[PDB]
Amino acid sequence: MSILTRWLLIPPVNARLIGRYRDYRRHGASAFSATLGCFWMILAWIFIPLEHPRWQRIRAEHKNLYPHINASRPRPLDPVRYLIQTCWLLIGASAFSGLQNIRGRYHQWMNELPERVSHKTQHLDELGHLSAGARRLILGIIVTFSLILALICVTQPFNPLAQFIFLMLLWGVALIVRRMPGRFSALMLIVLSLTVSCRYIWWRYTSTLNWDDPVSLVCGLILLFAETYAWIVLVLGYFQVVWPLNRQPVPLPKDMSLWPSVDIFVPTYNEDLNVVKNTIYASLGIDWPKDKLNIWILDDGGREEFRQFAQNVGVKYIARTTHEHAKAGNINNALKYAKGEFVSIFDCDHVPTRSFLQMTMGWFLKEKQLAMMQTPHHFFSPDPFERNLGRFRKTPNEGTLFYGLVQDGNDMWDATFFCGSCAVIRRKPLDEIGGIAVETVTEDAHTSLRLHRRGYTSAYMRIPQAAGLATESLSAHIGQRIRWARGMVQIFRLDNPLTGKGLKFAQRLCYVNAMFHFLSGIPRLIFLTAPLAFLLLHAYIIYAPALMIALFVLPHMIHASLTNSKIQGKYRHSFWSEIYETVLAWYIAPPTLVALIVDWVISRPYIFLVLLNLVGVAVGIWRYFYGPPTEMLTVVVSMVWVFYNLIVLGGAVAVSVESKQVRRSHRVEMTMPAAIAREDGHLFSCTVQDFSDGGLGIKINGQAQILEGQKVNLLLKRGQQEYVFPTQVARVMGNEVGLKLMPLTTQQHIDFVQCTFARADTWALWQDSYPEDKPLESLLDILKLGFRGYRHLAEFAPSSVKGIFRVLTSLVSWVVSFIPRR
Amino acid sequence: PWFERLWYALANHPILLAVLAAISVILLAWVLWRLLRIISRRRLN
Amino acid sequence: SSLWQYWRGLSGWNFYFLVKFGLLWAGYLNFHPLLNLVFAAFLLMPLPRYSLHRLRHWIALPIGFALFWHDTWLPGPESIMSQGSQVAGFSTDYLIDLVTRFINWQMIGAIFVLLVAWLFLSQWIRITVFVVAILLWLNVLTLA
Amino acid sequence: SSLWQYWRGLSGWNFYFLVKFGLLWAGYLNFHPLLNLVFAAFLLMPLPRYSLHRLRHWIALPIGFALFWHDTWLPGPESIMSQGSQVAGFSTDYLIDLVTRFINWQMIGAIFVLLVAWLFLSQWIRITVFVVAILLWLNVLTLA
Amino acid sequence: SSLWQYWRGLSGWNFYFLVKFGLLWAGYLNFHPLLNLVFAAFLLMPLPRYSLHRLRHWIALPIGFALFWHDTWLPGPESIMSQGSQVAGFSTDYLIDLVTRFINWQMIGAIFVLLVAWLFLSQWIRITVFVVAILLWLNVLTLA
Ligand SMILES: Nc1nc2c(ncn2[C@@H]2O[C@@H]3COP(=O)(O)O[C@H]4[C@@H](O)[C@H](n5cnc6c(=O)[nH]c(N)nc65)O[C@@H]4COP(=O)(O)O[C@H]3[C@H]2O)c(=O)[nH]1
Ligand SMILES: Nc1nc2c(ncn2[C@@H]2O[C@@H]3COP(=O)(O)O[C@H]4[C@@H](O)[C@H](n5cnc6c(=O)[nH]c(N)nc65)O[C@@H]4COP(=O)(O)O[C@H]3[C@H]2O)c(=O)[nH]1
Repeated sequence: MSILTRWLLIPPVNARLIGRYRDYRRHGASAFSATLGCFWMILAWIFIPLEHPRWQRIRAEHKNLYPHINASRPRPLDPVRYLIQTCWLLIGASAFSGLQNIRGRYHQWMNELPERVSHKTQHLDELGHLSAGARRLILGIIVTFSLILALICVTQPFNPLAQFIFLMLLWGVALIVRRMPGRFSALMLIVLSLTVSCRYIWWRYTSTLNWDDPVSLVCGLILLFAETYAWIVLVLGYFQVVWPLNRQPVPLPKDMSLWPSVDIFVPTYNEDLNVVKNTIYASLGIDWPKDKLNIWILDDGGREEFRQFAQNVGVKYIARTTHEHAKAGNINNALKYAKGEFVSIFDCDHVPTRSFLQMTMGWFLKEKQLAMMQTPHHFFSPDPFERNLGRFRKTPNEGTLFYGLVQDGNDMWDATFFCGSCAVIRRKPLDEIGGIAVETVTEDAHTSLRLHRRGYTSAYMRIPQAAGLATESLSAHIGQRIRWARGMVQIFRLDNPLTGKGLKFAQRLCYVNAMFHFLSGIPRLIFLTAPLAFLLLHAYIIYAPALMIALFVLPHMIHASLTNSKIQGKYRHSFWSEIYETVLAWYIAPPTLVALIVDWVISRPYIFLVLLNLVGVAVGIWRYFYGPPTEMLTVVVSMVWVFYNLIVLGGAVAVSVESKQVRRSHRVEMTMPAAIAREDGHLFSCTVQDFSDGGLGIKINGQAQILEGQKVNLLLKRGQQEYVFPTQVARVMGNEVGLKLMPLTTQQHIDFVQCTFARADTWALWQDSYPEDKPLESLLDILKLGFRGYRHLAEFAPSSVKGIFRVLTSLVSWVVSFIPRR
Repeated sequence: PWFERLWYALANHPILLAVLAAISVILLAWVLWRLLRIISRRRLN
Repeated sequence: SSLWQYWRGLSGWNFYFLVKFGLLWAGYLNFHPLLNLVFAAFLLMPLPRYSLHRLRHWIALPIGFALFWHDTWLPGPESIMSQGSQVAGFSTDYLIDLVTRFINWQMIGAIFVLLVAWLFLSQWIRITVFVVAILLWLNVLTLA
Repeated sequence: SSLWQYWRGLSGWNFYFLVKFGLLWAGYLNFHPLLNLVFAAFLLMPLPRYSLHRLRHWIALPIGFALFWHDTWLPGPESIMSQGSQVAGFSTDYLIDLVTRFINWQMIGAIFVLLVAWLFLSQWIRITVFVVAILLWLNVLTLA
Repeated sequence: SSLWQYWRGLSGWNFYFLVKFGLLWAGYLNFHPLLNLVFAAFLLMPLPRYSLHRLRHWIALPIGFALFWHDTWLPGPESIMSQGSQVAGFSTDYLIDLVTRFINWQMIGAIFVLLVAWLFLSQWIRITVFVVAILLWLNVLTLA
């Protein structure tokens, strides 16, 4: 090869070229690849002035501007990638300080405008201060006027241009009022989304139902009923979380003589002691007088270890010989012996906090008919949607939305249902209702409903005061969700909340809306396979031009997403609720349907659906050229729909990657102050990154001098007390130091759990660290989630489809290699 | 046909309809705010 | 300089040229491609100091105003200067009627939505490249 | 050894060649491809010293000006020297009016826009290469 | 013993051979493939002695001039020998006018352009290989 170049090139330039070629080949390039790369390099130097300082700077930053182009490894079709990226760079947009300051001032003024308006309306309060009859008549007539204007806004026929302009204006309204703190803006957006969704549903029901074929009519009805169900559920959910009460804890009487006695039940059937230990150690730290508290341990295993543990930590143990009605039966048996005015069921894993029994017990003495006060559930361990997807402390848990906003909203209508554990029930009403519900599997909601039907109210507190171990497998999380679904279904089949006496209609609405999520499998399946009615069969489900569909359906989705992102802000990232639903919407559906009338089990339906949608996308690619130029945008819309379904299914597959887990103790990554002291009199600070049940983690600033066999005394400071416990250096790998906690006696464990786990301040800063809900941030993240799921399935699928998924994933990666990046 | 009469009075009128919709949205949000605040006070106390 | 980082872009004048494009599309314009292109070149000319950049924008404002006036179908300054006294002496009702007939609410709505869309696009996509490409396309079509 | 830096391009005369190519494309110029490629060969042919390079450009400035003048259809300056007395005998106001009438502002606008275009496109397109390519093509056309 | 280090190519005579090629295309020369190929072979001989290299330069320069002259259709030495007395008395202006008429400035422009082209191409592509190959092709064609 060198001889030909030397015959063509002078030894200086020949040496330069040979060096460049060898540099290309050293990085794993082929002969053909490096040859074509050299040809492209020489052409580029011919045309583009790489010696110009602009191009010196551009080459210097070649990594950032061209993340998908590896300079050291040339590849075939590199000029196509370069052209695409450079065209985007010219297209893309790259004294900005003054403009940023002006924009920030504008944002601050918009945010504070409701504040100033509220101050003006409050100091000049003077809204209901007129005469009763005139006030009622005025409210009625004004409501009728508003409803008439809404009706004319909903049903008005519009042509493409008019519809587009209306959409844009109302979206601008939604965007402007979205950045408006308070609780009034939520009502504004709820009303606006209700009007827009009524407009869309009316359009679908009055202009776009195809009556020309007995084949495109039944399918259209199915899709329209799916959308009607979705709209009904959205409206009931809006009613559910319309105005969270933000209930405030009541300070208890200063004297400690009128306070009641609290009985704490910790039920256990098969859990090991290694999880109950921390809960009972933090329970002993509860800031309550020790003569008016009873912490109980109940063991369905008949185990002696819990007996010994309870005896040596100073709490009570009771076990039963006969196990009937599972948790309900065990808790009732415990209540039979609980000589206390209150019963507070704590889970076998949710660690109580010291300021629990006083931050939730004032209302039981203020409101004299209260019967249940539930407390939020916060999971410190990664749930199966966090560990498998690498989404720990980056995406909130499934229950974050519920326990942060939905039950606070339910508190307004008095429908906050017992959530399994972590709640206080006054025993006087509990004796009247017969105890814990034993019929169904969801004892909690049934017991709460039975309490509510007797007139006794219920409460809720927002502060996270209970941390527990999240689900450790996707199968077990599916089992938990399916148990909730089956229990609610059994409740409805046995006791309909809608038909009763003594309940406000709002309570019935909250109860039924809590049971519209467990029938939401059929609509999900219908939506997923809906585009397989025009691409596979030939049926116009929505008898309308493709621009009109994109102009009526689109406002509904955009306004619903915007409103929900505003109301459920730092609780549920967008498009993840869909992923959770479709993960559930194959196994919760069969039980409810029966009631109405990789993995060979977990992820078979995902494989079925991805195969069907891939057949659909292939046939759609067929129809794009064979189809008439009129019926062209319909294929484009249906292909976008199938692509969305494919992203959904890829995410569903991705969630099912059960990763390696050998950490015996789940690590809670929080920053707390600690210190280390050696046998010299000098104290060294340390930066603590995380702790666990039997360990810790500290990064010493400087790493002065320690070894793997030296003894270091660890000093833990809380408030104004310093605590000393023996620690052993476990890992020494530079700035990261490993520690292992030896087994201890009772008091040492109480002090340690109070110093690390049961701190009622860490979860607040944790919630402060939650990333804001951002649609665009979700986009690439969810796309990568789907791609990872597809790749994993391609790895662990049957061979006959392993090849198919392999070639498909290869094509996807090859195409994404060309797509520009910022 | 009166409904068609009003429609034709606003078939090419999406902007006035949008503004009237905004006005009704504000009014309905206001009445809902009143009722919800009253219910909230009647519940909490 | 080495790289001349004085090609900052048209910045605000993107709306100016987009409004001119819209008014030419509607059919109300006697568009002048050469003068529009020279105005774009004057707006995009690189200048070292920021003071001269600000002065260039300030001097371009009245010239841009005059160019936009010249590109419309409205009468020239001679008629305005000759009929200002008559307009002042006219009754208020005639002036109000003329003002009402002058303003088209559809035009105002289109211009406002164009401004909002320009705000969004400038927040996302660089507009100067598109504006100059359209100006070059118009000039090439006209001269050919 | 930075010997390449003796072959830099005709950056600074790329505007010269682009203006002349445009003027030819509008038909206002009497073109000689051989002479133009001779001038391009002069420009791209190095000199041993940067001082010698500056001297080359100082010598080429009269040469470039003369080539631009003679390439245009203007009469020879010897006639101007001979008839300067007759021109001075004519009225000066008429001469001023005539020279104000002669200047075409459309070509001046095109020249200004081309200057801005060159000063921006000297990054993504090298202009000495393209100038010499078009010059070679025109020479080939005038040879065959 | 490193004889291969002295194979630097035809070097300075590449311009001479390309000049002859350009003339032959222009037809102002009667080419002698035998004599010129003999000159090429004479230059081909590698000699390690640099003083002998200077001597071979001093021998080739008259040889090169003689070959270039004799390859011209110009009148032979007999005619100038006979008419030197008459020609020497005439003014050099007539001689230079006749030279310019016989050899036009097109040839000198091509020579300047080809000098620039050869100088720049003798920093990227081995010119001697191609020049020798084309000389061999010319000799082969003239043989048949
Ligand atoms: N032998 C040992 N090394 C320890 C221990 N604690 C910390 N390290 C070291 O510190 C790193 C901790 O990574 P991370 O931030 O938890 O982030 C981790 C974590 O997200 C995940 N990961 C790796 N191994 C495990 C594991 O065994 N269990 C779990 N749950 N995640 C793991 O991958 C990331 C990279 O971890 P590594 O590459 O292993 O790098 C590990 C490892 O080198 C320990 O108890 N034993
Ligand atoms: N926070 C923290 N704790 C530390 C660290 N080093 C040691 N420990 C504590 O000491 C125990 C023993 O870990 P090991 O001897 O490294 O033996 C480890 C190691 O072989 C492996 N392992 C656990 N986590 C990781 C990990 O992230 N990366 C790797 N590479 N191995 C891990 O599993 C064994 C059991 O570890 P664990 O169950 O976590 O239980 C750990 C943990 O409680 C450290 O850097 N950070």
